[PDB]
Amino acid sequence: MEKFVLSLDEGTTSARAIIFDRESNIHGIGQYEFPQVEHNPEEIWDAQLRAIKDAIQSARIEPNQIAAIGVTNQRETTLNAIVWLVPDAYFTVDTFLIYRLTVTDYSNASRTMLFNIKKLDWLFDIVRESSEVYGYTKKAEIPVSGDAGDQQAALFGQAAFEAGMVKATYGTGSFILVNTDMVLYSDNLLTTIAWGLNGRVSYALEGSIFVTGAAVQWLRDGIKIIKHASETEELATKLESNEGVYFVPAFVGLGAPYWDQFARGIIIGITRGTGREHLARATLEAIAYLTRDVVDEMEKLVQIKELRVDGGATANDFLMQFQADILNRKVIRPVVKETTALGAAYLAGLAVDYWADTREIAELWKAERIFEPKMDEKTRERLYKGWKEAVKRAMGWAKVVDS
Amino acid sequence: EKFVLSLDEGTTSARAIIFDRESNIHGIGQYEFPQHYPRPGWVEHNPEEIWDAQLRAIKDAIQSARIEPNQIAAIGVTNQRETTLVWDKDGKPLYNAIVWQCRRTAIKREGTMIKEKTGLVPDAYFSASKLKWLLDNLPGLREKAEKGEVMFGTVDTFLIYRLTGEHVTDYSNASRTMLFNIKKLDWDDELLELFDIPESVLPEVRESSEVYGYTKKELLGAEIPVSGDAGDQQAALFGEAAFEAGMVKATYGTGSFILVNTDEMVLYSDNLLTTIAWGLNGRVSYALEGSIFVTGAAVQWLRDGIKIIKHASETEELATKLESNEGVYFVPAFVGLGAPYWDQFARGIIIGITRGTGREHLARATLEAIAYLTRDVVDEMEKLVQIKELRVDGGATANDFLMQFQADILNRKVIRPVVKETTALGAAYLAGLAVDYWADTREIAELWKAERIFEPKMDEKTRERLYKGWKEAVKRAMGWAKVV
Repeated sequence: MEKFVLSLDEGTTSARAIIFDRESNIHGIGQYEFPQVEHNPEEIWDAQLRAIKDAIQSARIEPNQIAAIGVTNQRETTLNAIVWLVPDAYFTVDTFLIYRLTVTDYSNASRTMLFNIKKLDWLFDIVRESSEVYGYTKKAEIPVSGDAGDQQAALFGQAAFEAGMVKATYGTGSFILVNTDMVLYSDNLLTTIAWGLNGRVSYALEGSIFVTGAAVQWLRDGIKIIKHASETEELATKLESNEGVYFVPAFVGLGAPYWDQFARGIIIGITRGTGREHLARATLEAIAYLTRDVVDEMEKLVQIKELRVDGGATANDFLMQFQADILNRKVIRPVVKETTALGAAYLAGLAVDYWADTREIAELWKAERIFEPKMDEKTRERLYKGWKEAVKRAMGWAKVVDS
Repeated sequence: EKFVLSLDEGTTSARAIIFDRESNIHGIGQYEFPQHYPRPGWVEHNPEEIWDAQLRAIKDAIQSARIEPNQIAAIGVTNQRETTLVWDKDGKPLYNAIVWQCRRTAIKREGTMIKEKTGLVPDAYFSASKLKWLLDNLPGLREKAEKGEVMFGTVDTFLIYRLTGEHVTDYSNASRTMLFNIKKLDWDDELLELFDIPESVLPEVRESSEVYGYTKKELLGAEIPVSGDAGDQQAALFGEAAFEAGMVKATYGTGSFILVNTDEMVLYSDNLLTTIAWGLNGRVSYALEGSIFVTGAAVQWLRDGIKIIKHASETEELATKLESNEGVYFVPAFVGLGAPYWDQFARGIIIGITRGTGREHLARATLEAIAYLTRDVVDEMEKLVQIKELRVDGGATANDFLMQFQADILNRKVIRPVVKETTALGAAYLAGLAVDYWADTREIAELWKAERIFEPKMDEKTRERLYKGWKEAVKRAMGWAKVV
């Protein structure tokens, strides 16, 4: 009898459910967003449930055809519920789901700031593996078997299984994680648990960026020089270089490694010939430059094999090709775009031997496109030098003015 | 009823205006003429189309004024400056004309002798090297010169010769040739050695207001006195009634020219040009002159580059939807910074951007940029002469937001004249005065009409804060062309 894996991606603004098969093909999708920092666990559970059978409905299956359930989630969010380690109020939803279904795992618990990253056990005055059968459901009798934080699930769904394999999620901002196998530490990066599978525990670095895609949104809705994000691709490829124009979208400051919450946005190199193409291209290059800022801070600790990417902006071929160029690393775009749910379904599937082991997953994993660096050493260092100067000239600008 | 006829021979167009004693415009003729760019970076005019443009601009002023030629009491003349012309002994251009923009010449350290003698920092801007080029590279020139069949003149000299037979220039145009000692009020013997200039081609230097000669009846229908002559920026300072020390004329256009009257004081700045304003009734008034390559062109870049406006005028209502610049600045250093920074490697920068930055922010930052860049020049002038007020001309002075912000950031009145063609108006005033069409400059000032007066409305704290942001953004624009 053909069986499938249900996967739940409980996100910040939207709750999703995806039914996968052994090939990582999707068979059914349900998706419902919910009103917004506080979430009402009712409307979240309610939307997360409507999604589930909407997924079972469109996949044309019996509930007893569901071999396992994986869950993944917006991390940190604490249970209305308060919405999302160096300290922050930044620092779960899976448990709220899993027990309305029956616990957290090392990855999700490592974002509590109440869990020891090195001791793997629990001042502030107030935990299983990512792949194991926590409980069962009760109506058909389906087992809950996967749980990880959404970023960590995505890293897993990207099959970034060995050290130095980096997952960059491109969105309004960016989340970049690298697998370190090695509990490593940086002042500029986070240290967290990738996952814990088969009695082992993998560690992950993580850098974040507030404004990446939001700079393209600004091109479209701030100064309205484009109507669609995808238009930046044909504008940037009109040019054979940025021709001196750089754009540092520091709308709310520089993050790591510069750390300056008073930087502001700068466009520099403007001459009478700078047009929409220069601004389009500079905005994409910037997205690639800020990503290099995170990945370089990772190359001081782990060696960086390659970049696996997800998020809507990975549809942009100029951005991906420039991304590889500036990294001198391969940029790998997966067939499956829902890497977060796919990673949770991988975790739950492995618990019931739906997949034999992770290297079968690795063997089965398909890239849609591989972007190979085409850019010499001198060009790469010049461009990134131009970018380093532009960043400098953006610094502390909100010291100067009374905004 | 009599009138004054004013010829404003601009670099791309040739105007002609008939004025009455109250400076009303009774007729106007304007005709562009072709720009000739042979080699790259080279600009050139055929003096015969200039002349034909002018000639028909003239008769299209008389047509529209519907006056007889004999009703023209006097003719004044003003012109794009520096642009160099050579003709034979009966008006025929033996070459073309080498425009003030032409980079042919494009010495300095061997140099400062030029500066004190002429007011001008050495540059291909000025007439000298263009005259040196004409003699050094035309078959027959130099040879036709040392046995004088050739007449040099700037554009006024050319038009004056063609109207009257006489071969003359005024102090202010002369002060732009770079061959003229502005303190001695004479062609400077040394300067003509440094450029192998044979004396025999030079015009006689005369005052800016004085009958130079009369016109042939066959040319215009009467024998009219030609009696005013200044360079065009000086003429517009006169046309603005800037008759007292410290009155400033800012011409807003693609770039800006700013001139302050320092009358009888000859003042010197590292950051400004020293030039002659005019010579009138035996008194020479002097000036300080700053200029800016890119001001209006930054608005054009909004329209043609990133295309966030359709017309320059839209920049006003976009800019006024905001009650401040909210930290957004735009330094439109497209081809570097000038005074007081002098960085040919600066490049344009927009800074302060956030998620909420809109078209309004960019439009306002561009208009402020024009005001700030203007304050940069004016503050260099204020070092050498106290600054009374700003009189403004050029198309962009129709931007009420720009004009008001300009008054606020300078803490000075900004005065917009009713007559927009201040360049032509001034050459009318100069010529009118030589025939007592007006009694004196006091009467002219009595009659002078302002369309609107912008009074400063910004306290000192705000002025210095907003200028301080401007200064901090200028810094972050410097040297960019060498990083890339």
